[PDB]
Amino acid sequence: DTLQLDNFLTTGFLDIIPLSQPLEFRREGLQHGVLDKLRSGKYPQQASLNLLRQPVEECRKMVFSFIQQALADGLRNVLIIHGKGRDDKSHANIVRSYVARWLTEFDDVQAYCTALPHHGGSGACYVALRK
Repeated sequence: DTLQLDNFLTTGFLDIIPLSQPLEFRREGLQHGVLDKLRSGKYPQQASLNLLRQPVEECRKMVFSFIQQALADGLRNVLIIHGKGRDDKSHANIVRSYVARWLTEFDDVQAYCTALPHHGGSGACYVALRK
């Protein structure tokens, strides 16, 4: 069910991430190789989610639906594109901050981190997904 009544992603009391802080998250108890999955992973177009100029509620529906889809298709890593902001309260950084929280709310998300520049750099993040 990518029915939105099942959308457990939360809003409110957003913990805004400063522009000087990258996106990084790693669950305890992962296998030795998981993090190289982030770096040396394959990110084709269908493994990526483009959130540029999407309102926050639309981002919440897309991320939920996209991660459900990616898991159903056996994707082990995905790219999320939120964009680069000019200040902490710009839309891109608000989106980035919500994406940071939402990814930790999925049981099957192992880790994430800021992308390399050839995958959008500080405007995107790599996400490791449990197979």
